[PDB]
Amino acid sequence: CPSRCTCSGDSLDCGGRGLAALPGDLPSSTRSLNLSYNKLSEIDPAGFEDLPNLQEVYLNNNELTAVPSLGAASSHVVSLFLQHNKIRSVEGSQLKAYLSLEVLDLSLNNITEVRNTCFPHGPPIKELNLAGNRIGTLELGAFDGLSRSLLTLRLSKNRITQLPVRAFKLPRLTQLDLNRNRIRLIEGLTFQGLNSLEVLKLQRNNISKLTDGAFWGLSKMHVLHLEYNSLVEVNSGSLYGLTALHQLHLSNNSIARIHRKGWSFCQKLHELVLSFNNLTRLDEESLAELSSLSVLRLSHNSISHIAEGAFKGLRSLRVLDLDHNEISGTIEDTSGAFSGLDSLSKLTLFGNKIKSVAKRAFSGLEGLEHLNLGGNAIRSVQFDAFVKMKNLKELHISSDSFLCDCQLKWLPPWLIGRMLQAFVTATCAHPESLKGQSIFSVPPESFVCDDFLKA
Ligand SMILES: *[C@@H]1O[C@H](CO)[C@@H](O[C@H]2O[C@H](CO)[C@@H](O)[C@H](O)[C@H]2NC(C)=O)[C@H](O)[C@H]1NC(C)=O
Ligand SMILES: *[C@@H]1O[C@H](CO)[C@@H](O)[C@H](O)[C@H]1NC(C)=O
Ligand SMILES: *[C@@H]1O[C@H](CO)[C@@H](O)[C@H](O)[C@H]1NC(C)=O
Ligand SMILES: *[C@@H]1O[C@H](CO)[C@@H](O)[C@H](O)[C@H]1NC(C)=O
Ligand SMILES: *[C@@H]1O[C@H](CO)[C@@H](O)[C@H](O)[C@H]1NC(C)=O
Ligand SMILES: [Cl-]
Repeated sequence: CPSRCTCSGDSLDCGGRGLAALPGDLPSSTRSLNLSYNKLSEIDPAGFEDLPNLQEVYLNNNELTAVPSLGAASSHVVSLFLQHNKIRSVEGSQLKAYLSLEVLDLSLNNITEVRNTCFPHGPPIKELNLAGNRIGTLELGAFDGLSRSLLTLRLSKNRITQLPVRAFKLPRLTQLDLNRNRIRLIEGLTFQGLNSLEVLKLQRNNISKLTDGAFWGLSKMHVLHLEYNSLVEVNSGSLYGLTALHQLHLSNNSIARIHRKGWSFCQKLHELVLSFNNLTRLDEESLAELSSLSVLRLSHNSISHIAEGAFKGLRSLRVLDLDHNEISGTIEDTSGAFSGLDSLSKLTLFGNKIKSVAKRAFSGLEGLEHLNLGGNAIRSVQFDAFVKMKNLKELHISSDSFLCDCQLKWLPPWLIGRMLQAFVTATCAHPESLKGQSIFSVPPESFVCDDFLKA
């Protein structure tokens, strides 16, 4: 066993020793070899006999300028970790010898380009990680040599600008990671050739336009990440072919309206996240085709108008997030905004502009167990406003704007009797003989209006 290195079983730890050369002097039984955090500028391939057990090799955080040759031991290496070196190019002639290579980490290097010759037919790579380089050019078919084996491909934090039609022929890839690049636009059929794809990450690009058929071919995809882009809308045609889609993440875009037609193409959707956008209204049946949808997140928009039947068709919905919008009149005057939401369990309207609560506002919310009306300056609640919600077990209220007249008299004893007083902070604004006092502190007969007609 090496002088400065440490031997525990079949693992050999030479990491953080500060070596420029390789010790070796390498035990035949060595399976794991940690050479990371040294100052290696190169590797001498003659140092790697005899090592029939060599499977894992850690060469990250060194000064390597190319992918190295492990000599006689190359063809048995299963995982090769090369991240945080100074490698500028990947040489297919050097990867040819790695006939057992399954994991290859090339992240955080100085790679600017990938050509076809970089990844030839040879090494059966399952996971290729190229994240955090400066890749700004991909030849058409760059990874196609790895098609029979490649399952995961990470291209995060590069400088990729566009993708051609039918960019990849990688029919077994299950995850493609293209986030934090510079893609502005996805053309039609860009991702055809990715039959097995399950997860596509396209967030933190500059995507302004999804072409019709942008994602056609991705019929097995379950998750699509499009957060932090520049979409002002989601065109119906752009969703065509996403039949197996379960999660759509559109947060932190600029989406100002949603079209109904597009939801027909992903009916098996389960979670839709449209939070942090610029929506102002929700129109009738605009979501009707999403009948398997379970979770809908619409918080941090500017929604002020919710049409009657806006949520019709959503028979599967369980969680509705409408926090931090501009909602007011919906809960004050409108009836039927929530019809079709019989199955709904949780609904939150925290931090809106609601001043009063009407009985008719909650038409269609009978299954509700959780209601959040906190962060609203509510002045009054109509008598038995929550009568249809027999299953309501949690009710959040936080207002110091209450008018404590005869119209509010019913609320404290009803809340206490339903075990709903725990999450209610309710303070009286008027009358002035009751200001600042808790809704529960006020004596029952102190709640009075003007009865000018002596009855
Ligand atoms: C959308 O973007 C906003 C920022 O523009 C994200 O907000 C936050 O960032 C951290 C994550 O929770 C918090 O510590 C910050 O306080 C919070 N900032 C603001 C201004 O709210 C938000 O999480 C993003 N959401 C999604 C789904 O992408
Ligand atoms: C590898 O060596 C580095 C450098 O000291 C150390 O931080 C790390 O924990 C080691 N890991 C393994 C698996 O040996
Ligand atoms: C990164 O790669 C480029 C390619 O020419 C090179 O000029 C630059 O010096 C590299 N950076 C470092 C820190 O070596
Ligand atoms: C994204 O594209 C738009 C289109 O004009 C423009 O702001 C610029 O090219 C890009 N902006 C950023 C911040 O990358
Ligand atoms: C989107 O809404 C945010 C606040 O909700 C606002 O600051 C921003 O200017 C809006 N953008 C557009 C393009 O309307
Ligand atoms: Cl991210």
